[PDB]
Amino acid sequence: TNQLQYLHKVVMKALWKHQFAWPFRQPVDAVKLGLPDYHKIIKQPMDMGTIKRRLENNYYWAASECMQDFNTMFTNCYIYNKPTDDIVLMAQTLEKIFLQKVASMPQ
Amino acid sequence: TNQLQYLHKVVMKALWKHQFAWPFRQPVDAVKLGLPDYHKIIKQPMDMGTIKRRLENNYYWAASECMQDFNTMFTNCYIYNKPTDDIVLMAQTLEKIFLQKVASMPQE
Ligand SMILES: CCS(=O)(=O)Nc1ccc(Oc2ccc(F)cc2F)c(-c2cn(C)c(=O)c3[nH]ccc23)c1
Ligand SMILES: CCS(=O)(=O)Nc1ccc(Oc2ccc(F)cc2F)c(-c2cn(C)c(=O)c3[nH]ccc23)c1
Repeated sequence: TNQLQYLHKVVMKALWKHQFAWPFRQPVDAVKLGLPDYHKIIKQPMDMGTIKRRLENNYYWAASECMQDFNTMFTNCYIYNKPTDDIVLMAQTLEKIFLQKVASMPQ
Repeated sequence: TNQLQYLHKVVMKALWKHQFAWPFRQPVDAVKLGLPDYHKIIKQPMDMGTIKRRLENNYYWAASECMQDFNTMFTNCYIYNKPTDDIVLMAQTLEKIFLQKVASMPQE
């Protein structure tokens, strides 16, 4: 539907290109980053890559579904990371833009 | 606006009465909770009590403004607390509702 298309073509597109998007565009690599607790704390990993793919394979049945995955991705980052780490700020920024654009979503 | 009238009447009506709302209805009280570092970590405390009041006094110029306060209240909670605290789960459960509701907000 129109909403999933807006989330694809408008919202995801804007976040994807953002100067802070690079760490979010594929799943967290726990080994490559030296985060061996990661999968013990974050039991539902999400990333914009997985979300984009799902938006391409028509995985979602409603907008809120897709919205939830955005939220888990952010929530996850805020839960695992220290408050002082830049990655947290990076998510706050992206998260704010997601909300901004969701207000302008159709229906 | 249409959008803000949706947040007050649909969104906040549903969140304010939820069995998990209670820790969120008024500002985090660092003294009462024995959290001396709370204000050192969270710089923009937010709560539904504040948001409801703002909805009631038409403080917000646009819908998205309100949404960011709801966001900050949640983000605050996730950043301050331990991953395993119940308070997180409670925030998580309100936030799902918030987001589900926000998907059905009009557009003007
Ligand atoms: C495709 C992602 S990747 O995994 O393949 N690469 C990758 C690269 C850098 C990353 O973060 C950094 C950011 C800014 C710096 F200055 C240094 C960093 F290391 C993260 C990262 C992501 N996320 C969600 C976190 O929560 C998190 N916590 C700790 C690291 C991370 C992931
Ligand atoms: C109404 C504001 S209040 O401050 O006056 N009362 C109050 C009472 C209980 C609370 O949490 C609990 C919930 C359920 C339990 F079983 C035990 C708890 F402690 C919190 C609370 C809120 N928030 C946002 C937090 O981030 C947080 N972190 C640590 C506590 C909290 C605030």
